[PDB]
Amino acid sequence: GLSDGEWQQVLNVWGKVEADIAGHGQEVLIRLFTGHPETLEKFKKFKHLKTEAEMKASEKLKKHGTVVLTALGGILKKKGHHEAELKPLAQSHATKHKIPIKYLEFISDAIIHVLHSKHPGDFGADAQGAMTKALELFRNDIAAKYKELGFQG
Repeated sequence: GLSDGEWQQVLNVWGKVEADIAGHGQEVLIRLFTGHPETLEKFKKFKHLKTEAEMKASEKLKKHGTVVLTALGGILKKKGHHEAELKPLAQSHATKHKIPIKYLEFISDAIIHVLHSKHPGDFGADAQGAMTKALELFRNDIAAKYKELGFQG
């Protein structure tokens, strides 16, 4: 799994995120939607937003960015023992939203991009590799539950 020093670097940069969760949530979703527009079709509340400018202006989008990063934060803080927190997210994303594992990779990359852009001093090479393995672990564990849930992500 991750070493203790790898989780520390994950939680250090997550502290930066938590100092402005709304701004981070908003930039992550914009990067996702602009880089991979097919992801935006999953969002009945948003899919009409056609441009970055419209997305920045969207209060609903910003609130959803908060929801998404808040959940991922709870998961990352559980380090290697996140089964409990992961369970309900796999559930809704396998039944209600149907989010393919590929879309979770896209948002993992969007998070790494935003973290590198906004916090380079807390997101150097080692920290970026640690967050990479942490998001891989998140995806692999979701994918395992998807299969139980009967969703081929």
